[PDB]
Amino acid sequence: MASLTEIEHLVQSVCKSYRETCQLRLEDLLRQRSNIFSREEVTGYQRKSMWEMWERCAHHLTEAIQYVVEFAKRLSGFMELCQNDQIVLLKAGAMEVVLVRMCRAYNADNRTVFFEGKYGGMELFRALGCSELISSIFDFSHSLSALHFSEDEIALYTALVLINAHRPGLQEKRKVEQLQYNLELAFHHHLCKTHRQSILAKLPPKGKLRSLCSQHVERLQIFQHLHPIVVQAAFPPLYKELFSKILHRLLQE
Ligand SMILES: N#Cc1cc2c(cc1C(F)(C(F)(F)F)C(F)(F)F)CC[C@H]1N(C(=O)[C@H]3CC[C@H](C(=O)O)CC3)CC[C@@]21S(=O)(=O)c1ccc(F)cc1
Repeated sequence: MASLTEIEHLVQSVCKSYRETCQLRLEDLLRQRSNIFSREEVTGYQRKSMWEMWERCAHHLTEAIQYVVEFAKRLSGFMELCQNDQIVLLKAGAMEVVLVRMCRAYNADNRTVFFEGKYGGMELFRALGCSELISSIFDFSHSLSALHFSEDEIALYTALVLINAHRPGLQEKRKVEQLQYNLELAFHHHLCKTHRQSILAKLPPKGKLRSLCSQHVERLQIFQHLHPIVVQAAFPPLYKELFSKILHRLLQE
């Protein structure tokens, strides 16, 4: 099954689907690299209350997950799967996809990330009381930056992050296995064609993305225990559903 011309067609539709569902244009993120938060602005973020910062971050994460849901809906084969499998894949992989896409908003030259209009370092997020998780996320973005990914490479890699046939809870394992295999062929074909197969050994282990998501859920549980009414009243419904239905509505649309 699937010939060379069909593999190349898959590469291009995956790249198109990714281009259409990016929250931020890479050119826009690059043109803003000089717009950095001043010492006073950083101090203002640090002085914000823990709950205020958590709410802002969960709001920005919910917006980014919404673009990832749209990427999945445009991904060839995803809407053909059953609703249980579409939801199992989004619950386990949407945050992993946001974690990979985030490297585009990262600047390795000064170790800053784009956040609310400007670039700021790790210290911008000190009010979260997450410094170990923040460090891991900045290290993961730093390690993806060292690979110099093209946009097409991130498109093929993130499709594979999402279409993972090993996720527990899949009712039609074989249909997801088939789609994962076609996407693997498309990614390796594109790497072979562009002389970029050397990145294969340098891609992060799958346990690394799993560990970052687990840490996110653990720090959220700590925060929700101390501020349960804040989570209930001011956190986005889609965020609580994924990390603490909305997904069923987004997938029907
Ligand atoms: N709620 C949140 C939350 C939200 C986000 C991240 C982490 C968390 C946590 F939770 C954590 F770490 F636990 F996961 C944190 F840190 F707050 F605790 C990392 C990805 C980031 N992000 C992006 O950089 C986007 C991704 C999509 C991309 C595109 O589609 O083009 C544009 C850039 C989405 C939200 C955002 S953020 O900007 O609020 C931000 C927050 C902390 C940080 F260390 C760096 C950035």
